[PDB]
Amino acid sequence: AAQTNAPWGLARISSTSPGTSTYYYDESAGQGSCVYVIDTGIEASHPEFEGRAQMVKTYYYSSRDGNGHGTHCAGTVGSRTYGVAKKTQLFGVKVLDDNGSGQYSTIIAGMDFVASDKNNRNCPKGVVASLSLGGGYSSSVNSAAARLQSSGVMVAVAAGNNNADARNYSPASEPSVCTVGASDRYDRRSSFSNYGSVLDIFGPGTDILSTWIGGSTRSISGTSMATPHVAGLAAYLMTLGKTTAASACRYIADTANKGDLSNIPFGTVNLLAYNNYQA
Repeated sequence: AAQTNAPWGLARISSTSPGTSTYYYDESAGQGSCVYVIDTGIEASHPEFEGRAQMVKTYYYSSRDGNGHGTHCAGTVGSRTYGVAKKTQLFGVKVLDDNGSGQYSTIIAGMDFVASDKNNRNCPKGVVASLSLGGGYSSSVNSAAARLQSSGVMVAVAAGNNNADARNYSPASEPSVCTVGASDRYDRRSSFSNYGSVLDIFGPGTDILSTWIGGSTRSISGTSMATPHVAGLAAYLMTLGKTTAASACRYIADTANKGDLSNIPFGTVNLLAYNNYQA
């Protein structure tokens, strides 16, 4: 399948080169997979989600996304126009308040929630979790991310936006999950992207168009935007049978575009997520 005039990041993940604008993908499109977006919530009524999104958990007085961030990330995973995996099921877990903040104990609870809750959902092709959030190093936050991964969920986490080594942030620094840095449309490391040995992969993260609250759309930047590209890619590849939740991060790194990015510090992988789809 081909989607013309796609957001640059979708085109980038199906291309060997920057500078194109059509997204190419197998029409299975992540059908039969599930992606949990652990964030500020999801505006599931947005037409772009087509009934495939739902809130399943909140830790606040409401499940509504009063911010937009979680809706944007969910849109990059799986919206019809802005998403990588256009037929995945999206599940919202609101661990962040409408200011975008949350206590680590709530974030931990949300991760353990997903590890259990997937047993209440139909995801025959597999389960992914997208965590576009983080803070300073916490062994308890890392352990929760490790448990979620161990339970059979492909965990993708943002590297962080400090232009610093991600070893000092969580859950970015957990080795067993998939830690995602950000790139721009000219194949430069995004100026704010964290780096370091703990990164597994880069995805598009500067000037990413996606869904927003109020039935709208907007372009924003962050490792938060790169992470759902990788989460959606994992769901798509799992539906194709190419990999599994336990192996998807390694598979994505194995099959990534290699050496294309500029300003990658020595010791950080030069790997850009790529679906290897041949139309």
